[PDB]
Amino acid sequence: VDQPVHNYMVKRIHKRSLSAAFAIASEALSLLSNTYVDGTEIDSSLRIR
Amino acid sequence: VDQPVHNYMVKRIHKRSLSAAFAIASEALSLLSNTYVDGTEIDSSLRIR
Repeated sequence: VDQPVHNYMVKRIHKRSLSAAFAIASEALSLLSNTYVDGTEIDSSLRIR
Repeated sequence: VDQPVHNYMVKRIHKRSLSAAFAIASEALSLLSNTYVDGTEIDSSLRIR
């Protein structure tokens, strides 16, 4: 003669990640920091680029 | 970690041309130039041709 059974199961999380890159050239930093700006319309176009 | 890429391409135009020829005979040219018209019907038909 049999008896009803119960089961108890436990699972756990597995962790992962995602990464992506993003580059900036030196001239871009120089134009952004305004360290070597001359205040003329020629470099405004470069900054906007 | 990968960083995105931009591509720049430049293509140049190539030149060709098309020609065709077209002649008129001396008889017809003289008729058309109205140099030797005699003011008679017999040459009006030839000029029209």
